[PDB]
Amino acid sequence: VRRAAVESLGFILFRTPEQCPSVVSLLSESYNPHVRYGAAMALGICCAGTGNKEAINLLEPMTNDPVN
Amino acid sequence: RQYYLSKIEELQLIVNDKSQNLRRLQAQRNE
Amino acid sequence: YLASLIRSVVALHNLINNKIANRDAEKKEG
Amino acid sequence: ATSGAVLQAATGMYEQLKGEWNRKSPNLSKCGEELGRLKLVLLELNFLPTTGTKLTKQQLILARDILEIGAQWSILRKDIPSFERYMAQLKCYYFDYKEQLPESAYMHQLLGLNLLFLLSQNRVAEFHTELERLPAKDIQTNVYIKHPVSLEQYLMEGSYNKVFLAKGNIPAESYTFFIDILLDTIRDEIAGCIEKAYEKILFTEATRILFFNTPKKMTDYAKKRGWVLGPNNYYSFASQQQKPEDTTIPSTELAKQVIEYARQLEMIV
Amino acid sequence: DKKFHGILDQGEGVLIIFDEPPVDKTYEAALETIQNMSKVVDSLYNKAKKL
Amino acid sequence: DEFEEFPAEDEDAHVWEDNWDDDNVEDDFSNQLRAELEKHGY
Amino acid sequence: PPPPAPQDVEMKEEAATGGGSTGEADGKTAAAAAEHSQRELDTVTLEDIKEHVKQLEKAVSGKEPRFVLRALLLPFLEEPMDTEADLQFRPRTGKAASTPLLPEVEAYLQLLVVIFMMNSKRYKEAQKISDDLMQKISTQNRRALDLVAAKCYYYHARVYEFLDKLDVVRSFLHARLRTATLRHDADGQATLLNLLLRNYLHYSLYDQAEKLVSKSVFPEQANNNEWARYLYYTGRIKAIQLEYSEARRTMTNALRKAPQHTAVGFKQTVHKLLIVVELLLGEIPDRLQFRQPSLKRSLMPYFLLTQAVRTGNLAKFNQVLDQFGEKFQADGTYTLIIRLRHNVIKTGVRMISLSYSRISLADIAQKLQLDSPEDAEFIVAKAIRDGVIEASINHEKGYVQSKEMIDIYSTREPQLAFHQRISFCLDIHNMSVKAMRFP
Amino acid sequence: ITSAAGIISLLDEDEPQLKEFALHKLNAVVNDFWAEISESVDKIEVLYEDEGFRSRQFAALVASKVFYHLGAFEESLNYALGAGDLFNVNDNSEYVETIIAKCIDHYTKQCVENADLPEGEKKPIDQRLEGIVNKMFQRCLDDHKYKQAIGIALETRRLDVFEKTILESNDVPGMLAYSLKLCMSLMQNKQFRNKVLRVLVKIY
Amino acid sequence: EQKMLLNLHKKSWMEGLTLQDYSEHCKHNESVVKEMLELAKNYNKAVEEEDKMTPEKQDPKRHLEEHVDVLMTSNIVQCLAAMLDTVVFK
Amino acid sequence: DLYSRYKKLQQELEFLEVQEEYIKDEQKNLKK
Repeated sequence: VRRAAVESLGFILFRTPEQCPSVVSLLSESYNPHVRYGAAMALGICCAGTGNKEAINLLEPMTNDPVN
Repeated sequence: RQYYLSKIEELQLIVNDKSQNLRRLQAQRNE
Repeated sequence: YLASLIRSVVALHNLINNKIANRDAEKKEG
Repeated sequence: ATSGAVLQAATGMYEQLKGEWNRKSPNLSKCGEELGRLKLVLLELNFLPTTGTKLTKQQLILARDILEIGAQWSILRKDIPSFERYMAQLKCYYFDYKEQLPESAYMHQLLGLNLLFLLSQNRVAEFHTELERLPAKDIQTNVYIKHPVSLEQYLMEGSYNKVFLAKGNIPAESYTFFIDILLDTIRDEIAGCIEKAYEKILFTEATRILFFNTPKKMTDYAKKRGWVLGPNNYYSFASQQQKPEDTTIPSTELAKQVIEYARQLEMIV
Repeated sequence: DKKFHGILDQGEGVLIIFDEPPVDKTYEAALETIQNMSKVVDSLYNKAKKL
Repeated sequence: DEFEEFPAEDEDAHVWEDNWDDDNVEDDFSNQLRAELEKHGY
Repeated sequence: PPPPAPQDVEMKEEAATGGGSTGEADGKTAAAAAEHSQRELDTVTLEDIKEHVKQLEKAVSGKEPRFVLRALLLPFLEEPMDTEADLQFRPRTGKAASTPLLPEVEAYLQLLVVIFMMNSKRYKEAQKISDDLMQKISTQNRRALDLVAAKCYYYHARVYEFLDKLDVVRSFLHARLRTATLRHDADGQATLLNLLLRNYLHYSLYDQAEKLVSKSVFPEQANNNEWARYLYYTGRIKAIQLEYSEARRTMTNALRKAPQHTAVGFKQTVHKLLIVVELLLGEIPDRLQFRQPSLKRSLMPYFLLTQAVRTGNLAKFNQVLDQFGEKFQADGTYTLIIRLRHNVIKTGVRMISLSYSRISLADIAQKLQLDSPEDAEFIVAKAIRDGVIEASINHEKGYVQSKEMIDIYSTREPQLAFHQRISFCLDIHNMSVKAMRFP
Repeated sequence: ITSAAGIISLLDEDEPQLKEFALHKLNAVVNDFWAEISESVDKIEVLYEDEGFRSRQFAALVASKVFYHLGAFEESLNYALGAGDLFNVNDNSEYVETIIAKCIDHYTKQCVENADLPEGEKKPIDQRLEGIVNKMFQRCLDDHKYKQAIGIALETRRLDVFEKTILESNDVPGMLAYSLKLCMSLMQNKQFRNKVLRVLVKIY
Repeated sequence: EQKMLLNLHKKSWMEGLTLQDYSEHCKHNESVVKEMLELAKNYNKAVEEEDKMTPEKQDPKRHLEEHVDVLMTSNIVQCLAAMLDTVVFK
Repeated sequence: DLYSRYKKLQQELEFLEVQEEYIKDEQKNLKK
């Protein structure tokens, strides 16, 4: 439920993608790995296919995370 | 014009202070 | 009292070090 | 402009006021009606300078004297609010235009009456603040200011014994009436803080300490104060001091304080 | 000489025996702690000159 | 921030801490004790 | 080499300061927590004692001609604010006019240069009033204005002490005070209240500091430097207002806010009134407040006065009271005549109250040279009314008795004292946590 | 200096012309002596309640300046609100700017609260506040740059003046598109989104 | 099953209003304040080596933190329980 | 145009309020 709740941010913040990094930048690195996956998916959905740059800046370390 | 700029000034002060507070809160949460 | 006073002291010690560190970063950036 | 004739007419009615106040039994209602006409004529004159042209000082000076009359008129009615309201406007004339206007011979007597009136209503802090306005030379020199400050100094140095019987030095009858107020005011405050000071006081000794040349007035005083005269004819005041609130553990206040501590600890901000 | 716990009063011509509470080391530890916190406060005063 | 708006404006500079009671003047305590002791007749 | 000294360092470090401030003004537009105070200490240490007169070797006379145009000594001054230079650098627009203002007075040569200050101040006035109406955008020019305006119009208040009185300083600044208030405090509110109180006190006028009392509150962000000034001023208000206790409290709070040893004049002024307000409560001041070096030969008379006051001998006090009156007036506290010559007894009955648990109404009079016990009863009663003494009086047997020495630790009192410190420590922690991070 | 405010007694005295002259005197010294003259409290504040007093709007203006100086801005608006004509119609100084900055803010708060439940459930609004707000509209509709009032009108839920704003010259249809941009992108309240869309199609 | 199992560790109301033991609480405060003193002794050294040779979580800082936390919470809860018992129980 | 900036500032204030409320909740949960 945590994972899906965080993922749900993209469907409600895509109207203004630039806020999504500003909020997810802390759910993006949390002890809970499900929150981490949800944060990744929400960031990807919220920015849609627009190159927000900062979203990729957040995903760059995240694609090297220990959890598969 | 008075309303617009006086408002944006006061809300700018508020959002700046709130951004500093959010910065410190984010730091504490990060630790 | 003793516990609260020590808490205030350690809080100030973190505050001063944080100010010193961020000011060092700002001075180095220029 | 007609302002010259306005000033001439105003000076005429002000001279009529001077003559009527010269009477040793003046009818204050006629003088009050003339003050009402001064109310109208002063509209063409001004309280604040407000003038784009440097006015001849006469326009100011007569107004000065007029309010000074209103001062001495007020103390003739023995109406303290009138004195207050006239002095409140005459202060601006005295101080804002100080560099321009000369000294009126009435200003020392009036200022002393004002200060010792401030004593009469226990306006002690304001009284001291006004002493900074008036320079050291006049409090050193002139009796009209020195004597009221002398009585106030007597009060600080506790010389009430001198205060109650040194009345021969006071300059004028207005002082006599103001201090016929201060004697009972001093008695009332002494009685009020005796609750702090004493636990028991003999009636006949109290009559000495308050310098009552009329013992009856103390019973009327005591009935005013509600003092429980003891069976041996003693006023007692320790009944209000008691042994207060020590046995009753305040409790709930401590609980609120500890709740506040726990809050300010566990809350996030 | 503290060899005996008691206190005299000549005005009543009496001596009194009391219970000698056990000093309560908590407060001495408190005093040493607050004095050492004063020392570390002086240490931070040595710092913060670097601002 | 500094206060230039005010009158900034070995006479006796002994290092040791002192109090008001040290500037007081009186005869020697030897003299005081002597006088007290004679006058009450011992 | 000494005349070229500003060229080696000052000309380039001031340029770096201006560039850094403008960059903070342009990027990271919150240019209020930056080097402004840390850098502007250089002003008093170096700059106002350097820019004062039209020095040659490009030190002063060469500033404006080299700085004539910035499109990417009054006639030389007209051009830096003119010549189609870019005007978005509001700190630059302020500084280009305000640079001589404080040093020009700091020259103090007073000859035809008072006119220079008198007109260069109205140049800044025109700039500021033009800036105010357009509702300047967000670049902290209110901060840059308020302090330099305070200092320059303080200097113009000095000039209006030389000539027609300084009322205009108040009337304008008060109007700006609300102007500062309705937007936000750029630390300008504190200095504006400070100057408003100063203008009142230079006239020894006081009471219309109805502003100072809670009709309008003092801001909490006064940099510990406006704090000291405002606290000294309010202490002086409350002192003559016959409430000496809280005045002494707040001004003892004030005194520790001064620097280590650079505020010698302000320290002298604060001690000068602290010692007297302390003796007004009958408390002898601390000895350390007479051992600071530069403060000895300035606080020496009141030291002797204190040597006179720790006795019942008010005649000894009077014998030397007139010896130093003129230096009391030069130091602006001679009104001590009205507030010490009669309360000297208060300290004596204080010491007695300390020494004696019980005493006779006759005895209290004898050892402070009072005439009759009929006077001493009124004196001790008055001491009780003021609350300075916690004794009790019983004429029925000639008794003046200290109240019971109850053990306080078995009561609520230690908890109350510890609660005050708990609140203080938790407040310290809260304000500390409020201010860690800004990057 | 004129460091005393006892001239307030001239308003205590029952001569209404003397009261008005005194008020004109305070108005020159309000922002040097506000605290002292406010300490007179009822002695000046009851002059508005004095319906027998001739120029109640003058006392209202003085008291509103009093409260603006004191920081009780809501009380300043309320004490001004009974003035009329001498109300606000003249743009004079920063005090006028502040009182308008608070009064139409209060008006827009009231209009937002009313527009959510206006189906006969609306709350009464003082027509003097409406008057000053529409006077502000009339000023900004032609002052220098009238392409600002559209945002206020939609913020204050005043559809009539909002329709008027773009019905005026508006200098380009780009403004008729900017209104749509603001309605669709920044005003997210559907219940008024639909109304603004109806007005937009009516314009188109 | 949830909060059916939880009744096993569920604190009872008498356990909530239990006032611990005053002698034992005094012993606890006695030990913890002494440990606080011994921690602050080396905390002083740690702050006096602020010079930043070879820029390096053991010992003084966080240990002092946990000590103040536990001491303060224990004292606060004991005082609050004592007070509540004093005022509510008669 | 200034109106658009004012609305953007107001929405920024709202979003920061949301930010700090979420941060409070996360601080509490992370402490537990």
